[PDB]
Amino acid sequence: MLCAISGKVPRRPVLSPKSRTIFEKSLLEQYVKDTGNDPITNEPLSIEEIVEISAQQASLTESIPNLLTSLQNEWDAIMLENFKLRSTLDSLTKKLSTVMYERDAAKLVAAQLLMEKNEDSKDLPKSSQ
Amino acid sequence: LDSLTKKLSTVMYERDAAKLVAAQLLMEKNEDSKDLPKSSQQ
Amino acid sequence: MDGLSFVDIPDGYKNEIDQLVKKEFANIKADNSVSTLTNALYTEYLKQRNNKKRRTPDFNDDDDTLFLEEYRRKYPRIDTSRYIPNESSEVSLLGIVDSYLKHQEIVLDTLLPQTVSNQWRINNDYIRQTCTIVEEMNIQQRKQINDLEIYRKRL
Amino acid sequence: STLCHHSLPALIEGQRKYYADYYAYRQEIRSLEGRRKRLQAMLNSS
Repeated sequence: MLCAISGKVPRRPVLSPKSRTIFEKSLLEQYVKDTGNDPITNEPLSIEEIVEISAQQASLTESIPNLLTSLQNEWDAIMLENFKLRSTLDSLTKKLSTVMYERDAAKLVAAQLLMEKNEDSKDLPKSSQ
Repeated sequence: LDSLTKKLSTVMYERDAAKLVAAQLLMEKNEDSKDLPKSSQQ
Repeated sequence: MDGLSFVDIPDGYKNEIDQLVKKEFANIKADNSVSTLTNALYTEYLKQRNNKKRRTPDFNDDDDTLFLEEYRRKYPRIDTSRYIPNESSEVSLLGIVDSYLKHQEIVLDTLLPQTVSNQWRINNDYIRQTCTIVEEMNIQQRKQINDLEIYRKRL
Repeated sequence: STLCHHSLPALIEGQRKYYADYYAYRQEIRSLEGRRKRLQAMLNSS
């Protein structure tokens, strides 16, 4: 029901036979020419390998706006989302570094405490003697 | 984005999981001290 | 690595362990021109201005408003033709798309359940493991305490 | 994917947890196993 590249609702969906995943024709045809392989599974795939498989949108009652207001909003919404998405990717990598550092910090505590505990237990076993 | 979120999620979970190792370990280490100290005293 | 979640732990212990982890952290410390204007538009927070002309205009203008007037006619005829083919079908075209949206919605919530079931199923397997070993650790500690006093009472 | 991962890393940690305590128990048994003998040898002198 959606495309597995853009996040569309395809008008001419086509399925690849190497990995069962429906893409919109234009977007899958572009990928194969860029690099001839399936985008998801990274398996060998060509344009002839694809297999082609109706949607209604009710054009608004107030449908000038298509040139001015609607088209403007579309390139606003594309612009401010990807910019905000670039902001999200940058923080995930920073928050990655804080995760791995704190993880390795904990590893050293455990390693330090593994020597501490068993030797404290060992000393109790020796005390009896 | 999502592939990094998997690393983030698996880490944070495993971090606080590994954090509970310390809480346990610290209290047992502590128990070994008073035990031996009170025994070695007498 | 091992820390039993189901079997075991206060907020103070999280605050305690956080400080010990904190102290060990104290120690260690592809597009064309399109992308340039898009990133600049988002960064600056300003959308490029469109043609605010067709809406206002003015009568007895000049050769310039003669064009602007003739624009309003053709688009209003296109408008009135663009409203005719909508009203002909009317609400049938709208409700046919409304039905599609219900098929699209239910599919998502089926996956919400499939994930829900397998997520609870993994946790379900963990639970048994936690209770298996937690007993074995209990067995070990009891035996530990027995020796501890046994060795004393011999001496 | 969390609970999937948590399963795989935990399941290995348990054997290591137990095996440590298992060997920890074995040593404790030895001290128990000898301390008796010294007591047993009190009756020999008598």
